[PDB]
Amino acid sequence: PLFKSATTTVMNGGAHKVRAGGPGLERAEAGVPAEFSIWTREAGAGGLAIAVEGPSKAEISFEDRKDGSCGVAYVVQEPGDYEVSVKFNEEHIPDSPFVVPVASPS
Repeated sequence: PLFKSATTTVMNGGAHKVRAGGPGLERAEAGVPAEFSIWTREAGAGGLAIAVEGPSKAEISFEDRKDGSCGVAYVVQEPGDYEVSVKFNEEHIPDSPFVVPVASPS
């Protein structure tokens, strides 16, 4: 039940200063890597933990960025609502449990 795919990646003012957004957190396509970005400007780095909870398996891929920005892309194997629970340095951030409506690309 839930926690279909999760990832804890260390990042090399607090979690309340960290908010997540991007296409990947507003909509997702079944069988497509939905990429979202986490606002880690005023944070101080630490550890980015992400758990994708949904009806089916999700493919979480983590890619780094030269500026030191965060970019996470996850697929979904089947359409539905997906609640991505994030944690920055063990903190669930303000409003992490983002439910992303995954729909069929077709």
